[PDB]
Amino acid sequence: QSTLRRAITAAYRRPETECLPPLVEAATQSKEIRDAAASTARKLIEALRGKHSGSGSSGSMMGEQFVTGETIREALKRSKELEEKGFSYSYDMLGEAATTAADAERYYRDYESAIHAIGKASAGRGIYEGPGISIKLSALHPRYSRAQAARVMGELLPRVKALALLAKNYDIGLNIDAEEADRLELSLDLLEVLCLDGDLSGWNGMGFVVQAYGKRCPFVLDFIIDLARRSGRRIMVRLVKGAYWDAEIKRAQLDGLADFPVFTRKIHTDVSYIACAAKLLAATDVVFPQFATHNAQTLAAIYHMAGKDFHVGKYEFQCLHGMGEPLYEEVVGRGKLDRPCRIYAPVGTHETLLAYLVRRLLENGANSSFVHRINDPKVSIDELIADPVEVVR
Amino acid sequence: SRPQSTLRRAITAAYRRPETECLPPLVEAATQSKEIRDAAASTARKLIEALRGKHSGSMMGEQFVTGETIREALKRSKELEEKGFSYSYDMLGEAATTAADAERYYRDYESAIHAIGKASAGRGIYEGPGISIKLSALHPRYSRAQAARVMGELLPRVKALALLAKNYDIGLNIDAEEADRLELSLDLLEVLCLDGDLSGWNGMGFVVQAYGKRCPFVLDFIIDLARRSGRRIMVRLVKGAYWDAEIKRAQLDGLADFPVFTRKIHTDVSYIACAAKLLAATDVVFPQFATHNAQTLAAIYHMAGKDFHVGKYEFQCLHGMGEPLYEEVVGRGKLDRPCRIYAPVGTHETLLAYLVRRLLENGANSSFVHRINDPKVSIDELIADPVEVVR
Ligand SMILES: Cc1cc2nc3c(=O)[nH]c(=O)nc-3n(C[C@H](O)[C@H](O)[C@H](O)COP(=O)(O)OP(=O)(O)OC[C@H]3O[C@@H](n4cnc5c(N)ncnc54)[C@H](O)[C@@H]3O)c2cc1C
Ligand SMILES: Cc1cc2nc3c(=O)[nH]c(=O)nc-3n(C[C@H](O)[C@H](O)[C@H](O)COP(=O)(O)OP(=O)(O)OC[C@H]3O[C@@H](n4cnc5c(N)ncnc54)[C@H](O)[C@@H]3O)c2cc1C
Ligand SMILES: C=CCSCC(=O)O
Ligand SMILES: C=CCSCC(=O)O
Repeated sequence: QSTLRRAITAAYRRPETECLPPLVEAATQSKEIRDAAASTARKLIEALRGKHSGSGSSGSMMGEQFVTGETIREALKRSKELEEKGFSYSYDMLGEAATTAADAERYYRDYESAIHAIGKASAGRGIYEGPGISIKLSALHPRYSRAQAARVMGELLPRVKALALLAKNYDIGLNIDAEEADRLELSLDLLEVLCLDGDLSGWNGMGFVVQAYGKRCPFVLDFIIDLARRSGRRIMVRLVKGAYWDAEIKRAQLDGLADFPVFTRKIHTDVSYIACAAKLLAATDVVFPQFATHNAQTLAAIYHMAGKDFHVGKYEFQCLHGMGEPLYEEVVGRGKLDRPCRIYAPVGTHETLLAYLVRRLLENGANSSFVHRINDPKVSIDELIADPVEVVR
Repeated sequence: SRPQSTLRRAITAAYRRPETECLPPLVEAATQSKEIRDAAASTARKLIEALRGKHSGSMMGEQFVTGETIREALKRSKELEEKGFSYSYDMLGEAATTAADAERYYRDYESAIHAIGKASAGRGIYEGPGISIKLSALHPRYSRAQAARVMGELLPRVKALALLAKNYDIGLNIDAEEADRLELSLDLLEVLCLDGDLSGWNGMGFVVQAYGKRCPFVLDFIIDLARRSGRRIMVRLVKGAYWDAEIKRAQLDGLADFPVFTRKIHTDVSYIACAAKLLAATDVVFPQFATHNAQTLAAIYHMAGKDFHVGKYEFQCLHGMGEPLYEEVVGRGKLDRPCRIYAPVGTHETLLAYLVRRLLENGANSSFVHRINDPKVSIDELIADPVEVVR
């Protein structure tokens, strides 16, 4: 318990109207930055609309567009082409929400075998230039959402620590994906224990996702930035909007709550994301920000907010396999923006793919999504480059 | 005793009966003769080889919607109607969260019935188009409010819609939704079938989900209701669209035994057993066999025997999924059996929930429509009778 932890708990269901003013202020950019971001965003979107990206490119319900390979060996082999273009990878062994001990055990073995393969393929490239892995805590505990948080974390900790130690041995990144809002606190407690565990000293590969659609986002970030500074671990922080919005709304509508744990207007999430990006960019000494987005306006805003100084390891962008390549082909490389992007790369069979595909459908099919609007003949470029702070009303 | 005590008790007793206890009667009821199984395998093999042959061997789901408005969807239906297909239109929208949303869905259904009835032009309930409705669209708290309150506000609304459908002589089908609303929807069906204001019209329809343990006992109740009401009830037999959600709900409810089967081939056996029940009651119900599975279709086609006329039974499929299969079914040179296309009408504001269920259907490794495109799955496996796996 701390003042920083108290701010997280206090924001859980803070009224949406009260959350917004501080985010609006922090997300407000100077005129020069806004003008430069508009120019960059226009250039990117014109390039995108000469392509055929977005929801129209999502492929068939077989989900072939979204999976990098069936096995880690297959996915690693297929990664060489984009790696020399300036992309990196974070591999996701598909599988989540284990319901039996056998399933949780299988997912653990999958993650463990992937770390060995990824770590050997990394070949000493380290946590920024080389590949990493992403895990879901719900894969590793058979009653992750339906058991007491204290006991869940206590059985989960040895498994996650063992995986982190393997990642340290090979010096690769290991990211904890963010899932449902009611599990933020548990996963954050796990992150704290790991960052204070002396067995993991000298390794900066521990990573953690924070969801900007959540009202707690800036306060989670303050806690993580402070944890990094005091632990000496340069935590990799993946800033995302969030993948479970429809489910969070449905659960909140059934819990009879007046105030949800997530925002309810998409523009509020966009303001939240930019405000939280400003917080992360002011903390690159102690954290490694990873800006996961397919929205060219969001990207261009962050690109200019970061300033002129850049080196590999300062920050990166990220995208999902099968969704982000058209945009980021206009970003990576010395002929573009010369900023790196890490591809989140699902690995598994068609069975383990289904739950992930449903979230990709809700993301690609929503009229509010950038990837849908980029292909919408009714949506102008002027609208696509609008600054969320200047639009909110 | 209470009216229909024996039939109603059998439904309640099956609700969460252990899966192993549900299956043996269904397996025996779904067992067909070797001669029928050989003929069905030949038919299924032909259907599958045609499926690929005419189709060279989309997640955003524009192919799942027939039109943005009922006028648009009706215009786009002429081509397939001329071939021998019929339609059931679905105004997209469900799970109304406010009384105003429910009123808006009601008005969409009312206007659609006028338009569909005009287009029907007296073709009747079998050859002409119909409508499908979801009760969750018509009550603002459908999954949550007590059945007494839901019934008292829902019944006048559904009765008014049924009266318009009667006035145009079109079909009106109540779609089946989550398992916890089966009982309410069935009580509503009974009151409507016994309502004299709807006399003379056989267009009332009702879905039963074969993935549910109550399915054969619900069918018993419906067939008996048809006999005592004098209505020939249209009965759409489906497997079911909410399986993933039912499993998650039952886990969250703490249940030791779920209201649905957990082995996919058990749902297939249930479907075939229930088809045998419906095919023996065509005097009092109109069976509508909704499936995209060529093996299920072939089994029912041969189970039904050589005697057929339009109005005896039909098949059904979803727009954007079933047309390739049923183009090998409708028509004198094919199987000479009719098919009604379930045709969603709406926009993105109402497409999400339906599209998610389509993705869970199309993307599941256990689904026929996925297995037909899976290089690991032989034609032998696609045509195999699942009843022989558990017999
Ligand atoms: C590499 C990568 C990793 C990711 N990891 C995770 C993870 O671990 N956990 C996680 O939850 N998400 C994660 N995501 C985010 C998620 O999968 C989506 O890709 C992301 O939210 C889409 O944002 P965008 O900026 O690309 O698009 P945009 O179109 O700009 O934003 C869409 C997002 O806005 C939000 N939204 C939509 N409607 C509303 C509304 N009415 N009110 C409020 N918010 C709304 C949702 O978050 C939606 O995804 C990750 C994304 C990437 C690219
Ligand atoms: C015209 C039409 C109308 C329909 N109306 C409705 C309706 O009102 N309500 C409704 O709920 N459904 C309805 N459905 C059914 C649903 O939408 C699917 O289309 C149907 O269940 C798929 O069955 P299939 O025989 O085509 O495919 P198959 O691949 O043979 O069967 C797949 C089905 O098996 C079941 N299943 C999958 N995995 C398991 C498992 N592990 N254990 C048990 N069962 C499993 C599910 O029902 C799944 O849909 C309708 C279908 C059609 C064609
Ligand atoms: C794509 C994001 C990574 S975590 C949530 C999901 O898997 O959708
Ligand atoms: C497609 C079937 C009719 S009812 C369940 C759904 O809408 O998916």
